[PDB]
Amino acid sequence: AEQFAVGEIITDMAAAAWKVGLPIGQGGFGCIYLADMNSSESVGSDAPCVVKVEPSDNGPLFTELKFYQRAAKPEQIQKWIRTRKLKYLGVPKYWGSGLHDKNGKSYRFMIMDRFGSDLQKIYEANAKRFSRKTVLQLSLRILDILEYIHEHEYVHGDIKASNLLLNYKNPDQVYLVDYGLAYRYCPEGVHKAYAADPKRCHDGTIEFTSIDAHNGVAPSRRGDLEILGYCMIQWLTGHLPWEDNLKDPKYVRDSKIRYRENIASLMDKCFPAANAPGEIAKYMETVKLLDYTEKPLYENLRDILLQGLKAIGSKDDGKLDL
Ligand SMILES: C#CCN1C(=O)[C@@H](C)N(CCC(C)C)c2nc(Nc3cc(F)c(O)c(F)c3)ncc21
Repeated sequence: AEQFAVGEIITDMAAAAWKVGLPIGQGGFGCIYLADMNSSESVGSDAPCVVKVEPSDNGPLFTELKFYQRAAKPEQIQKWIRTRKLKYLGVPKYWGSGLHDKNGKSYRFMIMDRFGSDLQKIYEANAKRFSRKTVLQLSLRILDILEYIHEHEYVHGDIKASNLLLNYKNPDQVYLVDYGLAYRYCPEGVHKAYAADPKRCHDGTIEFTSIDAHNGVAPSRRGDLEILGYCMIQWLTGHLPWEDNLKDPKYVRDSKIRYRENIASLMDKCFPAANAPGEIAKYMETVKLLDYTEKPLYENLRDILLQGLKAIGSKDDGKLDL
């Protein structure tokens, strides 16, 4: 059911005018089309925006829109980039939203930045390996993103390569996308208790998700950091220990619990020899020390990863090396 007439002009709630182009990536990512500001030109394949459109009763698009309106306004993002002295911040820019009726059904739409490739495609094209340099540079920037969203009351719960996209015009800038299943863990500064939330039915991506999520509790900050830990190992080695049993969540949980209790055994399992990168172990030990409601020391985590860069004769020069 086509939601748009190709080339139509749509007006968001702030009265800004946009033009709709063709769907992205051969329709493999659902109802997301290229978009640009209204003009006499039609929308090309190098369009700088996309429009996401879903039925108005779609829960995830509403959640995602509230995240962007609350936490990702220009002033908030630019103020943070300035005050933290960052090169950039990988939270996608939200441009506008509205309601669109068609054929007697009601839809919601959101205009966002258009990106280049996801990291999963690049990872697979590299025979499922990223270099130590790449993984550390990706993870430093993801720590910047997580600190930002955490400080604005949200956790992501689903960090992975397919949710990490490159700036269309700059392959050294990575962005974390998909807030449809994001969770507001700290509304108005009050942390959610350590329990299930009936409103939330999402457990994340089984191979990467947190022990908290496996235990049926709502995601919190430590969980996001834990997810990133599992990603780092997957990216460095091509594997995780529990990957042959992902249809059995009890098995996945059991194995994560055991490897959290004995991080040296995780390093032995995942890396050759006594050839584990020490920063990965230290990262995981530091995350292990976090209580459910505890604020992470994000700078201490970044410093741990920076020691990895010094160990390989490099520095944080922002080069992803993809
Ligand atoms: C053309 C092109 C490249 N290209 C893709 O091949 C896939 C990987 N995707 C979909 C990812 C979704 C499924 C997360 C993209 N997405 C965007 N922009 C975007 C920004 C956001 F902030 C969103 O929330 C959002 F849905 C989409 N821009 C380019 C892409």
